Amino acid sequence: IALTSKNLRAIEKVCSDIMKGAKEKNLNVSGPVRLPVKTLRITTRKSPCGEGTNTWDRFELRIYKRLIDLYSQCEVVTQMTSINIDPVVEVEVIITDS
Amino acid sequence: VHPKKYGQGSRQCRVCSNKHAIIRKYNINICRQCFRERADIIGFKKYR
Amino acid sequence: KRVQTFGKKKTAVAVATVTNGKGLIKLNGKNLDLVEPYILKTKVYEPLWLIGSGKLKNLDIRIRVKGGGQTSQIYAIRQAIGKGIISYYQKYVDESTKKELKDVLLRYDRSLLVGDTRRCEPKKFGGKGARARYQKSY
Amino acid sequence: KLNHAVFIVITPSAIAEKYKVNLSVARAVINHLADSQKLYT
Amino acid sequence: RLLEPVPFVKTNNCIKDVDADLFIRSYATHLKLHNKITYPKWCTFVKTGKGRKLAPLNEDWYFIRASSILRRLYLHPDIGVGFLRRQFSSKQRRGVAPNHTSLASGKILRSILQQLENLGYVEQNPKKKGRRLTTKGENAINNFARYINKKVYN
Amino acid sequence: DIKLFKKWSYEEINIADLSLVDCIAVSQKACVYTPHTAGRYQKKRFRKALCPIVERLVNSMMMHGRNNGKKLKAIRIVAYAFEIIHLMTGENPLQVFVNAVQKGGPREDSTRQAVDVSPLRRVNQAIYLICTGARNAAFRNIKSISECLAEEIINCANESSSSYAIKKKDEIERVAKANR
Amino acid sequence: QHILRILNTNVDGKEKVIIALTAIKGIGKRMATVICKQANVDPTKRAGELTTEEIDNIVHIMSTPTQFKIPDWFLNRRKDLKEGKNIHVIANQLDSYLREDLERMKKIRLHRGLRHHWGLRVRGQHTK
RNA sequence: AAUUCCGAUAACGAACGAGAUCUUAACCUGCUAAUUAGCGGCGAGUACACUGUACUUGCUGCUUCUUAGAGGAACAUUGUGUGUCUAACACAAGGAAGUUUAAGGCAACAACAGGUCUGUGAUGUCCUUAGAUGAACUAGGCUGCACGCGUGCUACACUGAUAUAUAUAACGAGUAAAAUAUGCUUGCAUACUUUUCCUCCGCCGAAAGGCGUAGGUAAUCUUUAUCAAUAUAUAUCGUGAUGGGGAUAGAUUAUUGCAAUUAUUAAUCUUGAACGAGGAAUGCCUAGUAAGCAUGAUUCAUCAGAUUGUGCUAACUACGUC
Repeated sequence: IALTSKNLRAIEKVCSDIMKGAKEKNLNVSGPVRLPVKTLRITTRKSPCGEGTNTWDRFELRIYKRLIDLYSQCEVVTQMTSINIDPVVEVEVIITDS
Repeated sequence: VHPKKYGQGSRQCRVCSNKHAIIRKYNINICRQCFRERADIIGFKKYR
Repeated sequence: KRVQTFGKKKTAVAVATVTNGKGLIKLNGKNLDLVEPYILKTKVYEPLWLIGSGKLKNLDIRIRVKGGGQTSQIYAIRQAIGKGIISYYQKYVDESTKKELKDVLLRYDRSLLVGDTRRCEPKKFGGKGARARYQKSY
Repeated sequence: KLNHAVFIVITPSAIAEKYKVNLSVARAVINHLADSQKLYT
Repeated sequence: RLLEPVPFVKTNNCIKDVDADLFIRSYATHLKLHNKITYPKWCTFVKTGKGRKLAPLNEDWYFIRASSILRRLYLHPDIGVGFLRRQFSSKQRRGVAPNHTSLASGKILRSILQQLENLGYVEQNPKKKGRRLTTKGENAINNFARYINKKVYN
Repeated sequence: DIKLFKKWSYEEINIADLSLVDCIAVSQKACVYTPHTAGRYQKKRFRKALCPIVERLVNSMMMHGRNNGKKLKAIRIVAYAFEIIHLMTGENPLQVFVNAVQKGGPREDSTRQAVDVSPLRRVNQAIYLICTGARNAAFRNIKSISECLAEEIINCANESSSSYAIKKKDEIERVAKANR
Repeated sequence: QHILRILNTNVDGKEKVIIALTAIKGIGKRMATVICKQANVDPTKRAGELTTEEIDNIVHIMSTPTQFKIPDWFLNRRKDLKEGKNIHVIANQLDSYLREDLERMKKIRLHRGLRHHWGLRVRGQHTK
């Protein structure tokens, strides 16, 4: 499965739980693939109006993507994943024969 | 009526209906002052 | 056999591959001289002149340079050759000989061994520069 | 103001100084004599 | 000048083993001498790109452009016209307004590419998307590169 | 063994006011084949001493408005300037530079009563005076910069009124002597 | 030899021929350069080595240059809106035509003509 | 650096602030990991040598480098000086790093009748409400100009312009309207296609630009082992308001839009002003900074000389004083 989130710690918890879950059952996972972090950055003027000094603040929305390819029956791995997630982690299907 | 589907009068803030100061980056469609009230719960946190 | 290492000055990175060979040195697909500025050319030849021509005659060297501008690449290459020669002698040739070689390079300059870590100070609002400001007036 | 013309150290300035010539004409003299800046003969 | 003492072993087996300019000038001169590729006549009245904002003012430039393009093709084996336009781009003083780089004129580029292709030097394919270098050209470029390397060296 | 541009030997010097030799510091670990070494020179006050005297000359020469950051052209101009020096007069250029610094620096100056000039400062001032003299000469003036820089170095090495640097030093030294 | 005066002054003569040619009209330089190549007076020489025949050829090329290979788009003073169609019209005749066009504008009337008659720039400088 | 500590001390004890915390950037784990990243392994050619090197299609251990998780690493460590020799500083060494490693972010108490009701369906009162200060449509105008003041841009040339060549960057950013057929009559109405964002690529176009297509909802395609300009090299001028300077104007064909005239923007030819380094004054700045050079993003139907990011080219001068 492919895991996309805006909570690092939540993704990490999901990563460990599916890793343990799979390793019981001898399943073939290709070790946690961490994708380059994308940040959505917004550069915002402070003050709703002009007056006072020009003062800016720089906002960052950092999104985490992580990837695991897996060879098994879908249903058990998705069921293990789906119940174990917190909803802040968005789960997407990926599957292989080897 | 005679609206246009382009240019300044075509669009307005999703929250407050101001025509000015709208963030269309990432298709947010919110004015920046309104955006400051919402900026933590949306996820656009400050850091550096 | 083969060792691989790097050099890093500013945003440049230069990977050095030091293999068993004959004294052939390339930079991407292209021979070592073909890097352009004559002044900075001498800087990249500099480790060869500190170590004489015999040591490279047993070894072929391949280099891959990515990123950074002109000055940055030259230093990264110079650094990578340094790091390459010394690391190869630690895995393959002899630690005492390597220590002697390292001493020669260190005695000349530490910049060859370890890159300068200077990098940009971010731009901050209120002026075009990193610290520089718009002109104030009364 | 120019007062240098067509007819009668190998730097262009030296030639211009010695013979009172414009620098393109100084260059022309250099080329004739021999038979941006770079190594000398 | 061109020769200097060397502290490592040169290979002389490819265009990648010889400096761009000497190879380019000689190949351009050879190409014009042979007369394989035309001037063509209309090409003298136009500029290389808008960053020039002037006549090209150097006579033999078309052969040079072809020569550089051919070298770029060995360097990067799959490219199209846009790559050339971007390559030969330079800065344009916009008068009072700031500089920007501005792309090279695409007809002259398109014509050179087409003439080379007609003469078996370069090849439009779907297996690799744009123009690549092709076999008569590859052999010729390699051999001419050797011929020059030896002739220059000693 | 090592040589500047493969051209200039750098194994020989004169002793100057003794202070200046210690400051300029031409010695094996300060030797390099070419100008352009960008090591940390603003670490502490004294650190400028360890910065090679040729390196210092190139950095100073590069300085002024439109010409800033164009360091390789400035280096090219010094290399050509030494080559010009070698032909124009009978000495090794490295030696000619040592002579120019030994003559060139002003030794006394006034802020409020003249006071003595520190030797590191004296070296910097001399390098600045030589380069500023070259710049004053260069602008709109037909003769090329490599030659103009070469003329300042030889004239300063000689000691002459055909050097700005000596003239400026004379001006500084006289005002200080007069004031005090 | 040197120090020539043609239709207008051209005293250039230690100076290169092409820049000497610019000194009339075609100070935009491309027009002068194409005319020089088409005339086939050679750019290499100084202007004191011009032949009189070569100068006459330049006048011949300059006169209606559609008939050589010089492109129609490249040519100045094109459509010149009328029943006819025109070419670049040179020197005092060019000034006379420009003056003529301004005279026509004053009679015609629209804002650019009116601003021009008044003494005020075409696009505005923002005089505030 | 600091009502930071020490020390003295009719106070002792506290608390907030500050440090600290947090985000980057700086170095090491031959541990943690391999996809849409690399590296090899290995088939296969094309090219040259010569008992390998360069270049392309097909299959597929390694993880140094690409990425990113966890974790380590500096505390002034050691040595030497100065210091009530107390808090501590100074120098040298070691060290990836020694100004709390560099940069940010965060912002006490109490204020200012500072700014904002032209951001808000946050909002009082007062005004107004069909010859409206609501909603809405057409023009005009915010840019006009004897003239005064700001911030920027572009210059005054030869360490340069002009023209060819060569090298090489980082952050990024990207999807109820269009078009074909039918019914009525090119107008209107309905269906169907697949339409609006990035454009590779192939053709056509001097150029702008066009047409045809292809992949991309993105570490995958635009595009990145290379997208910039200053670089640098070779030529051409040759110091002369000059080929510097590009204001100004004149003529064009394009492109966006319902609408381009007060020239939206674009190219093309022609047109060739002031300006010779700036008075009195006054601004910014201490190391990858200053300066110079670009460029991404924001607005955007169309419009960067703006702002905000990001890099490359890498100086001067200290390293202090009231």
